[PDB]
This record gives sequence, structure tokens and C-alpha cells, in this order.
Amino acid sequence: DVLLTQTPLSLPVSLGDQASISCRSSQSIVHSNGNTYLEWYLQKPGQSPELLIYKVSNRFYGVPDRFSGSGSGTDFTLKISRVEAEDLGVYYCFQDSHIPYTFGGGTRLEIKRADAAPTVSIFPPSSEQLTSGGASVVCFLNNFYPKDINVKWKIDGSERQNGVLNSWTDQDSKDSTYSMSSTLTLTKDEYERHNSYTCEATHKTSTSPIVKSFNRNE
Amino acid sequence: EVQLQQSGPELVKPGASVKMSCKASGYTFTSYVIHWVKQKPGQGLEWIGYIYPYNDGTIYNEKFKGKATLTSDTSSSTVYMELISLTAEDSAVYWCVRERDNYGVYWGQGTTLTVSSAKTTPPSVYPLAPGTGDTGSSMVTLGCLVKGYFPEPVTVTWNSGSLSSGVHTFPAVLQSDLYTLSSSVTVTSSTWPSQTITCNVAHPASSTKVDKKIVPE
Amino acid sequence: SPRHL
Repeated sequence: DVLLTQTPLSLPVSLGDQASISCRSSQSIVHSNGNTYLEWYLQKPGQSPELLIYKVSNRFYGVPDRFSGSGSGTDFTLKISRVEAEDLGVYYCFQDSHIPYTFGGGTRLEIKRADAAPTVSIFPPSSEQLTSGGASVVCFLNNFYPKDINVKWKIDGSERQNGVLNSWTDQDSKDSTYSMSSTLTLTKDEYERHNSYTCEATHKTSTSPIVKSFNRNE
Repeated sequence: EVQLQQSGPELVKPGASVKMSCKASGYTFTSYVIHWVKQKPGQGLEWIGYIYPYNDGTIYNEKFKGKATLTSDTSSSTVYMELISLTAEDSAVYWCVRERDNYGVYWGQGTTLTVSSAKTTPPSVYPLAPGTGDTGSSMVTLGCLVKGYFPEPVTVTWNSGSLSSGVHTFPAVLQSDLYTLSSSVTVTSSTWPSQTITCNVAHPASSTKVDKKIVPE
Repeated sequence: SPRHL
């Protein structure tokens, strides 16, 4: 097969700045008719891919001129000028000069906005969940940047590491932030043998953690 | 308007087979080939092959010969992909996509295939309301915890979609053959609890819809 | 000419 190798894997770029990503092929991809059928697609989070560039350098219908493609031989480049928030997602190069058609491995474009601290909210187990014998404490850490963040759970002031499950959203195309959900799950029995439940969020935006807590004894 | 409409999500046991459909409308069905594309987490995008409805001619990625079979039925304007001898490696989102013209490239909405011996399990939907005695003005964040279901997908909306901004629905995570997902919504304090806030959870695999109104604790 | 995506 024609192998397409994309670099970098991910690329943080601020709004208004230029992004440049490379696609390298394992062989020449000149079709028998003389054309080089290398394409660039953008797949935004949760959507199907959108075609940006075809035949190396031609802009597809409805694609702005700040997307430009170049290359020949085995080296191809997509340049994105004056990046906008809606440009985030995974960019793929693609070839149909040879069967089987193949995709590159993708390059994730990340919008580098100004740092933002999370809004943190803590939630005790629902009464419904307690009737099934389980107990989940949830902390949402919402609309922050950059993505890296650390959540520490404490039960009665002692750090708890077992039973934590964390999940991050994709980058938001409107405000360029991330959000994450942290769920600490215990049995109902163990939950009712303790008083205080705390999630502490440590983030680049401050040297002190953001602390949200509740006491079962209220 | 060109539309490709794919069949719903599927859970199939290893070793069995599945057939997925892609119904085309809004153009001359025999004029364009339809491709199938595999999107497996961690593995980018992969082209499987295409079928030309005009004459049922097919071109396959050699990797999927003996795995995928494409067929076409012009009288119903539908193409199909059948996958046999399924393994966990076949778990993926599968897209159909119509050969482009000058106006666009036309993708179906995708079909999520899970290959597993684990059992379909409906979700438990838990309301997330602030604890008693805390916070105040001027916004309030609520949520729903959707726990213990299998397989994917689950969809979550808030107030039947009327609440769309300020919503964060978090990707599900699989533990011990059951998924857990959560969704938060942030509204002005003047909205809740004065007006109703309800998370709507749908789990097609178990034929389940749950509405959970968020009530103060 | 390839049948494009």
C-alpha cells in the first residue's frame, strides 16, 4: 500500500497565526494520467470529514483561501493561515492515485487560547443510586485551558485513588476550552461510613488547588 | 438535498456477521459510487471499498477481501456492507460516503458496530443536583450520570434539545463491560429550579428512553 | 481518473 505519514501528531496554534502540517508518502503517487491525487480532509469533533484540498493544491468548493496545499514527489504540506477557532479537529491527508486508497494517521490541531481556570462543581450520590447499593460522587471541571489538569479526591481528608474515572470533552470550537468529569464510585456501605468528600483541582492557572467539598453530616 | 441515511448501531457476537445499510436520496442513484470507510479509535480512517450502483461493480481494499462484501439495490436506492467472521478488531464506526461532485462530499451519519459477547444492559440515569447548603448566584451547574449500560451509543439532550448551550456531555468510558457517561448543563440561577430542567437519555440498543427531571435536594 | 471519495 501507499503509506502516508503525518507530522506532527498534534499542533497547538493561537488564533490568527499560521499552521503548517506535513504528509509524507512511501512512494510516488502520480497516477497513470499524470495527476497527483493527494487530498486533505478536516474531521471536526463528532462530525464526518470535510474535504479541503484536492489534487495537492486545489481548494474545494466552499473552502477559504487561507487553506493552501503544496508538494510533489513524496512530501506534501497543508498550510492554514490566520487560524480560526472552528479550524480545530484532526487533519488527514488522503490519496486515491493507487488502490487501495489510504489515509495518513492524522494531525490534531489545537487552538491555543489564553489560560483559563476551571469552574468546579461537586455532586453527592443521588438517592436513586443509593437504592441500588452504589454511590458516585461527581465533580465537573468546566471550560478550562490548557487540557492538562489534576484532580485529587479526598474522603475524610485522606486521598482516595481507587474508584476514580475521568473523562475529557474534545476542545470546544466556540471558546477553545476543555471540560472534564471526574467520578468517584464507592459502595453505598462504604460511602455511609465517611463524612467529607472533596475534589481538589490543580491547574496551571494557580498554585493553590480549587477545592469543592461537602460533609454528609451537613 | 443529497442525503445518505445509515442503519442503526449494532452489537454482534464474535464469529457472527452483520449487514449495514446506507439509503441514498436527492440525486440519481446509479450515477455515483458509494464508498465505505472504517473509523476505529486509535486507527484513524481506513477505506474499505466502493460499489457502483449502475452496474454493481466493486473495488475492494485487499485488506477487507474475505471480510467485507458490498451490494447495491437500485429499486430501493440503498447500498449495503456485510462483514463476516467478526472480531473485536471490527468494532468501529462505519461511514458510507457518496462520490463527490462540485458541491460537496456526502457522508452518511455513521453506524457504530460493537463486536462483543457482553450483554446489552440498559442505563441507570442519576440526577446531579447541588448538595444541601452551598453556593448561590449567579449560574448553577446541574448534571446527569448515565451509568452501567452496554453497548454504545447513548445520546443525552436537555429539555428535549431546548437547552443546548452550556451543555457538556462527556465521552463514555468502559469498565468491566459497562459504560458510564455524564453530562453537565449550566443555566442562569433564574432558570432553575423555577423552570424544569430535564436530561433526556436514549439508549437505542435496549429500546430505552429516560427523562430525569433535576429537583433540588 | 479515480472514482473519488
